[PDB]
Amino acid sequence: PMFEAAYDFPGSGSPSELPLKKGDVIYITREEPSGWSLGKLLDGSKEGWVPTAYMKPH
Repeated sequence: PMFEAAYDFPGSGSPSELPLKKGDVIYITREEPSGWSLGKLLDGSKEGWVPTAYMKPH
């Protein structure tokens, strides 16, 4: 399903993370027991880890 970022997430921890601005709608495919979710931009141009807690239903 699709989810929208509720908070900015610069994603500076690693290159495997997906930077988001508040307002960005993305696909989420998996939510992990680490507290991280795997997201993908709607145009398929990038994917990466985002904090599950930042993402609200869209």
